[PDB]
Amino acid sequence: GAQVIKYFNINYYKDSASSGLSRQDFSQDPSKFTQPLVD
Amino acid sequence: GAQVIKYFNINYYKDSASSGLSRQDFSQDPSKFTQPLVD
Amino acid sequence: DRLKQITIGNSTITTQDSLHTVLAYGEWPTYLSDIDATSVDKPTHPETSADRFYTLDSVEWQVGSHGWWWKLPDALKDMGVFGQNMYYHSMGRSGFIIHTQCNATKFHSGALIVAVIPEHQLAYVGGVKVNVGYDHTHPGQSGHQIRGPSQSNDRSGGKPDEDPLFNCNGTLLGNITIFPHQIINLRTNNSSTIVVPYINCVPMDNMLKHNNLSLVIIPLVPLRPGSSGINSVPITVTIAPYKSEFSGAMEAQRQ
Amino acid sequence: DRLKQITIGNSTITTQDSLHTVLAYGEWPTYLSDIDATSVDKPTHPETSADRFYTLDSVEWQVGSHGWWWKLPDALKDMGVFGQNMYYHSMGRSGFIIHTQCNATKFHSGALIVAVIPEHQLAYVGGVKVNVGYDHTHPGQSGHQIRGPSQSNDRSGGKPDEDPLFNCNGTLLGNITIFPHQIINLRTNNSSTIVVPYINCVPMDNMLKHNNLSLVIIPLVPLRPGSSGINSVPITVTIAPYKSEFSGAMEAQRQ
Amino acid sequence: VLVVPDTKPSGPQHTTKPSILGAMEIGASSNATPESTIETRYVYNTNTNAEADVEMFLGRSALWGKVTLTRQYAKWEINFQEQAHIRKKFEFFTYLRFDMEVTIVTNNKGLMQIMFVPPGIDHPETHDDRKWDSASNPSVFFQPKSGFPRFTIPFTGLASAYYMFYDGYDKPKGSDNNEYGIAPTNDMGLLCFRTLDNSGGNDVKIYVKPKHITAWVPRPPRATQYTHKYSTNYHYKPNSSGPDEHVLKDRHFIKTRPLISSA
Amino acid sequence: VLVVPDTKPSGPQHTTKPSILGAMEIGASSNATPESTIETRYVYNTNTNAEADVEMFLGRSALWGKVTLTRQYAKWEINFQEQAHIRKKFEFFTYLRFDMEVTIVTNNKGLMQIMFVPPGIDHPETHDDRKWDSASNPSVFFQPKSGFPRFTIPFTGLASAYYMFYDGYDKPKGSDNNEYGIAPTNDMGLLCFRTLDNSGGNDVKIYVKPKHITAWVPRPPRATQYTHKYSTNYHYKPNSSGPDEHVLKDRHFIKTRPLISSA
Repeated sequence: GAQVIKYFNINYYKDSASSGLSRQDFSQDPSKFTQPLVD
Repeated sequence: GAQVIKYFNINYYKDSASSGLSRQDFSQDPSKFTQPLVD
Repeated sequence: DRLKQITIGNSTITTQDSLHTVLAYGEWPTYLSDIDATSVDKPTHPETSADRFYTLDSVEWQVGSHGWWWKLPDALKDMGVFGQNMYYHSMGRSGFIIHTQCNATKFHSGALIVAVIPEHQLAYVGGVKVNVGYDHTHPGQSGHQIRGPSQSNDRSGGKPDEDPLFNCNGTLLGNITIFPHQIINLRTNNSSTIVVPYINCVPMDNMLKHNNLSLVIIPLVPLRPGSSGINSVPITVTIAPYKSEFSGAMEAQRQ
Repeated sequence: DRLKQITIGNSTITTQDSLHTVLAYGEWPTYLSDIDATSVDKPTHPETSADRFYTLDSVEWQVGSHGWWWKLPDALKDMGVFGQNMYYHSMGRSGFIIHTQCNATKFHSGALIVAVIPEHQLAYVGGVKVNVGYDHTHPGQSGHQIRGPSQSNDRSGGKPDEDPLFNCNGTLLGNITIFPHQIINLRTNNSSTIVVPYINCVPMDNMLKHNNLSLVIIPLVPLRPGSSGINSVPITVTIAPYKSEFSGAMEAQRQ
Repeated sequence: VLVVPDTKPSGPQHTTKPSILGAMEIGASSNATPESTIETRYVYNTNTNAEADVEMFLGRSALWGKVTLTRQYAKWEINFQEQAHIRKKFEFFTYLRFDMEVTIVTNNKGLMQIMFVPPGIDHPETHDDRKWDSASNPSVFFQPKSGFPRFTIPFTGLASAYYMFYDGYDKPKGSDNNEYGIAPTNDMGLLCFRTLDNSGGNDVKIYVKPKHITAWVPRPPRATQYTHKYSTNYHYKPNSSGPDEHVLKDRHFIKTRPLISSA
Repeated sequence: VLVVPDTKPSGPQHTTKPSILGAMEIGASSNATPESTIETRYVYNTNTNAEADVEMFLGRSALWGKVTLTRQYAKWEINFQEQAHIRKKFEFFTYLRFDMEVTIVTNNKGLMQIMFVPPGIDHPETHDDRKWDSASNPSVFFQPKSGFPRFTIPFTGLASAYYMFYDGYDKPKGSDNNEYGIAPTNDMGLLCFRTLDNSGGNDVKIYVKPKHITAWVPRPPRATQYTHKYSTNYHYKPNSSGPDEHVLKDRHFIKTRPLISSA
């Protein structure tokens, strides 16, 4: 075990690489593309 | 079981020898070597 | 308005028929920070003497011309004190301001794709498994006139692929818009400006061995004279290094 | 103690038999301030890549050798990216850390005057009114072996004066102590260090046409072997530009 | 999870700033939505792109390699260059940083050893090779019946990402052995296989799942079948036999149509 | 975990106490870092040596021994002396205190018994030997298919550590049977193997993992291939056959080069 009307995110092998897919998603924006302009 | 945004260090066989690798590391210094001097 | 002025020290571009500037990935060139650094030595920043517009040789754009590419930093290796800093250092980084210039007339028709490809790894001109030679992927300021697809292209000497439809790498032109790009439509604008930061998974690398970017100008629609006797138009490319760094001073890697 | 270490970026001098460092005129090299400036363009500071120790060729010091001189910035014109910045700019300034190195043995005797002369204007080797040629006052890193006074010195080609007693300019050696100097006495020290600021009545000038300083090494007392078979000793000179500036970027003034 | 935006209502509009006009030349995509063009209704739209994010898109554990045990021995140099379908998906991007979990699907039986041989040293070249006895080379012993072996390799870069494409060389200008592309840029190790029994079949399938992926510089998807690995060469030489010698096929996926305007 | 220190900035320095001078004679290593020599920038350095600590370095479960079941029977005296690669890693140190977990990898099938025979008593010398019936000798029964047996042996010293090297003898001066080195200093027991079936192959591989290690007095790494176990003898006699009799090879890893200064 590693870390934590509930949920539990538990790492059995105690490595960050040994975890499954990373489902926690924040970063995004299309604008790096589709609008890559100064002004 | 033996002992204890979380973590759990659990010994299944209840022996200190039966545990896995010891990952808790404090003691160190190169100076026993590389500087083994009186003054 | 369509007017634009870009002053990178010692030199000034003035574009009176212009689009917005493409800022690649919404990212301006920065100096390598301390968080991202690898090598321990204090780098050199030449600033105004290296960072400035270097205009290359012009290329004649004609009926039937398939396109051109330049490799960066390669195209600048002989240019001013920027090119001197490439040979005397292990490593270097830089961003670039690429300004492409083609003007014709309101009687001319044509379109150019001006794109900047990170890590544009060419394909061998055909056949068996051969690395394209160092000599061919480093033409210098002259760049490479794309010739075209043929069974008769010489396969000797590890030559690169000549077919612009496949981007010389085996992927369709027309998807090249995923890279920083602008189109020069003679009806609309006579120029283009792309500000690319330093793109790499490495903080700095060898300026001579690795070509970070590639500037590719493809004639998307051919050049029609209209009623004029002008069947060809020049295309001038002008590059400004920006926020260029160099570290690992040594003997010049030149001969 | 007699130990000394001087680290100018990328390079380190270590002198274990040493005097104090001469700081010429009690003045460290600075960058040209805004109060004293003339030209309006932002100069370049290469810093660690130009400012660093450049060791020249060693000269063999022998019985009967009259001396040597080097001109600065001249001696560094081919050296690293410092010499590259001389050719690509109108103007430049710099201070120098000159480190002279001669070691023999406790059985050797000898003395060397190591002096730095601002505006050392040579004299023609003799006779009529002839400017000494550009070719002779710009030997590069090799400097000039002083030969000696003779009626037989070739007067052709605008050659400089060979007589070290008159400092080649017509003023007595032995008054050369009015300039920044140290003596290397083999009994005492094996090296010398002089930190000279930028000296001129002008904020910057052309690095190629004008030689600000001159480094002159005169064998004040000859080299005696004692009882050893060593009749010659090398003399190595190592120069670090410090706080060097360049402005007026242009085409290289080279050929 | 991020749902796609709702469709907002829009009525008739008389506007002196057209949103449907623009310039393809500027290098920007259109901002136009159906609210600019037609007259629309409010639609409450719960659809997600969650299955299109780079973690789900590249996270399915494709087959990277196949090897056959010859004399109860096999060897594989880890890479995605061999399989066209997974190689195309990685090459939508210039740079990838990922951990990989490696599952070994074998039809053999009895007992197998996998040795992961880190770069820079010599691997066992046969079964019974003394190099199969290793202190520090990580190995896996498994019995193919009752379970498939799986292990995770973290990200071994030398850089902050893997190069999918590399426009440089590993040696300077005048060197005649120059190698072009990503092959010098990193080596992920090799997997050695041996059987300690005879038993079942000889086939070893290596499935690899990228996880914890970070992708960087989108590229045009591969428009042509691959020819060689570590190349980008798309010109295919079908036969060495005869007069068709030196005839090359591009082998693209574009299909024609009889007429424009009649489709 | 402990990250390596950051590189601090350093400028030009004129100093009358050189940090780059010293004395190799004093017996101390250099304190010099790149901030003393060159002019440096601040680098934020997150690298760790975690994989170099003695727990990770010696903690990979190497193969200590191989035995073959002859008539469904095998015997092995526990030690690391037989395998050169793990023997070299333990011998970076003079003294080691570790527990060991013992994994048995066998290609046999059916049913096997391992008996751990503590020192000082007699082991079973064959299968069907009555000594395989034991009240207090710890044994392990396992079926090789579906799982590998593993057990931990704690630290059995007689001392506070194991001797990797021992400069003494077990008997006094005049005794003619004196034994030199670590062999008398401890005995870790022996493992007896038998099969209660016939079935599969005869090979038994003993993998041992040191855990909870404490290492003491670093030594020069072994510069020469081993010859005998419990020796340190590095002189190798390649052949007993003929005129090359009494010719010895050192078998070191030093390689020459054509020229100094030309490398």
